[PDB]
Amino acid sequence: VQLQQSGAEVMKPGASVKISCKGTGYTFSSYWIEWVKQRPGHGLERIGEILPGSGSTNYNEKFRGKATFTADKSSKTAYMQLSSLTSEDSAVYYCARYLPYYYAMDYWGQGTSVTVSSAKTTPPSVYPLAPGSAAQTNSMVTLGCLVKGYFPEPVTVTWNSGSLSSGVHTFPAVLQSDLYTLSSSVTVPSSTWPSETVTCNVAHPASSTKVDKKIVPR
Amino acid sequence: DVLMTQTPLSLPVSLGDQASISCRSSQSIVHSNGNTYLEWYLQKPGQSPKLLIYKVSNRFSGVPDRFSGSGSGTDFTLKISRVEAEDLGVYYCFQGSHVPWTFGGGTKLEIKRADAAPTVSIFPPSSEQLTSGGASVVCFLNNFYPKDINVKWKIDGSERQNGVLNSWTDQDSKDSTYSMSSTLTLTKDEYERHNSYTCEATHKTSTSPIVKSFNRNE
Amino acid sequence: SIFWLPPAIYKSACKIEVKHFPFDQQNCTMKFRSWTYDRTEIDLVLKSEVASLDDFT
Amino acid sequence: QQNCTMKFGSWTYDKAKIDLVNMHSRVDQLDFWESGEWVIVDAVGTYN
Ligand SMILES: *[C@@H]1O[C@H](CO)[C@@H](O[C@@H]2O[C@H](CO)[C@@H](O[C@@H]3O[C@H](CO)[C@@H](O)[C@H](O)[C@@H]3O)[C@H](O)[C@H]2NC(C)=O)[C@H](O)[C@H]1NC(C)=O
Ligand SMILES: *[C@@H]1O[C@H](CO)[C@@H](O)[C@H](O)[C@H]1NC(C)=O
Ligand SMILES: CN1CCC[C@H]1c1cccnc1
Repeated sequence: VQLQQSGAEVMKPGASVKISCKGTGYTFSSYWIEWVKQRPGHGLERIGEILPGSGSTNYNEKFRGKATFTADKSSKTAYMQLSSLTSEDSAVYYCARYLPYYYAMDYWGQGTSVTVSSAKTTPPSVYPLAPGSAAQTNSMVTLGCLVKGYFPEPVTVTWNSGSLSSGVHTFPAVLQSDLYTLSSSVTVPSSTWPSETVTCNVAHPASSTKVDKKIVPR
Repeated sequence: DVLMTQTPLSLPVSLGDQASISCRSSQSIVHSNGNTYLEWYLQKPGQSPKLLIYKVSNRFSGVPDRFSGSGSGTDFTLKISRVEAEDLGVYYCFQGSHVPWTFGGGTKLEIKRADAAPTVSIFPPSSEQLTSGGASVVCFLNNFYPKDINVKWKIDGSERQNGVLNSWTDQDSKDSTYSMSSTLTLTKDEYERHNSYTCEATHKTSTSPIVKSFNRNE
Repeated sequence: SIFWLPPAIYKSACKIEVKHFPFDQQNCTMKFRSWTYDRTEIDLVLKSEVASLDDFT
Repeated sequence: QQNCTMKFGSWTYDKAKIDLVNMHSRVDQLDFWESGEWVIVDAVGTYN
């Protein structure tokens, strides 16, 4: 058995989104296929299941009129017409197989990321995080490399080819107004920073942005 | 819909200790045939959920014996004997009695160890951002436990809350610590009208709030 | 190998679990067995766990 | 209570040629299907 889904999907709010579900290695038109919605914050909420053989559909009482499923018998594929989309529905979508009252839920999918926003694809803006001019020299010092204004996710903020990989800290993405602002940090000794050359690298595959930036003392 | 109540929300336990988690339904979920149909799901960060306990009186084919499930017709309890480094994640309930089907609330489960001293650092803006025309003051707090901690921003002795972004990750694997960043973005013209910028931290392991302040004109 | 599919019409007898009328679930069981041979010369094994509904309407 | 009889036998042979012997004193019920409305109290076999 094996399941396939569609790639990442971005769209301005108010339009429709179509995601595809392909199933192989079993009788595709014989039992139920149910989809699951996972908000990136917490919790799991279902959206509904369908029987690819007949026209049997049901929906949860909370998500009624939001989506409409459809299945094909010639090609083993399930689609879902999505109604007017709001910024409160940007979440991850899973698909799974299910057969009620018996053995069920033995496999899953891989995950479909739907990122709905009215913004436009903008290249990242990399910046350093230098300590203050007047500060006490301790035994160790932390570092900082910030990236503001990029869309969509994800981005890769690393140090010099993995040389500084211990004690690194990369935090989840949080919006400010409409774009993302992500900082990366690491702790290093104080006796080495004035001597060793360190440069934080940023790689964005969706925009093909490869930018290195060195942090220098004041 | 029959709602699930999971207790507790978070049960930090040490390695090897036995942990029990209760999952109650608002209504009776025993089917007239004589079997109760409930699913337990285990989800890891960044991966699809896994199967451990279906048909509670039985066990999944492929999961080790360290997991067990029991309970009466209404109250259900999932038990783990020795928590390993792999058992990190989130539990989920799934009732299979009535139509439609619904999920649980999601039980966060990680490991527990002793307390740790927080490492606080503050980063004033860099020269490149000053040339751009902004000011991003960052405040990192790494390697602290537990999550009970507060971060406060002071400008010349006045509390500031607009423009404050708080981000945090999960419990790390190699050190079992927490991390949290507080970012404050202001205009450069506002950076030249105020004097003192201060990040203060209040944590259980410190009787006095750790203060990190820096002055514009010094 | 021989692969054979004859169409047929079947009239099974299944008990009616009528408790929640009208909406309810009916559980109809139907058996397949070789009346001629027991498990001494032939053995029966299912190809797929679920009855295929590719041709269902 | 209903008492219903079924009469089995040979047609073109006398007792001098074919003689019937009941294998079981009672009718077997190993694979009986419970209809729901009727339950068989007993089933007796007689050789006449
Ligand atoms: C529809 O009717 C069928 C036929 O009676 C039901 O199947 C029967 O279900 C019961 C209860 O699940 C089965 O009992 C179980 O048998 C296994 C043996 O391995 C045992 O491990 C369990 O502890 C339990 O005793 C019974 O076997 C099964 N009858 C069969 C397969 O011939 C079916 O449950 C009914 N449908 C629904 C939704 O209940
Ligand atoms: C049923 O009828 C048969 C034949 O007349 C008779 O021998 C038998 O006693 C009857 N059974 C009962 C319970 O009356
Ligand atoms: C003995 N049978 C029972 C009824 C008819 C009779 C009979 C006699 C001769 C040939 N066939 C049948």
